[PDB]
Amino acid sequence: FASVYAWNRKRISNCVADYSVLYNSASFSTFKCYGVSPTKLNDLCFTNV
Amino acid sequence: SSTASALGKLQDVVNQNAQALNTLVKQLSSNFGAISSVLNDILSRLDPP
Repeated sequence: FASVYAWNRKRISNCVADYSVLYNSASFSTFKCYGVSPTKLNDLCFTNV
Repeated sequence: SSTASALGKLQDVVNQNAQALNTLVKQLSSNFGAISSVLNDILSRLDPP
């Protein structure tokens, strides 16, 4: 993992994503979403993640 | 028969009514400070709280 002043950015596009496994995994200390509800992620379609 | 614009009163009454109705229906496209101007989207995006 890169430094905070050199944060690593990656672009994700043209894929089918399953966000449920992110919510299912308990390995994350903080899972905080702001503009959307965490449980509705699989119900939406985006571009340029 | 020849000269036009002799019926200004009725014409401008109709114009006033149409303009008021059009601005009323156009007011539906304002955020008013929320995150979106369409209700179904915000219903489908985030938690009811």
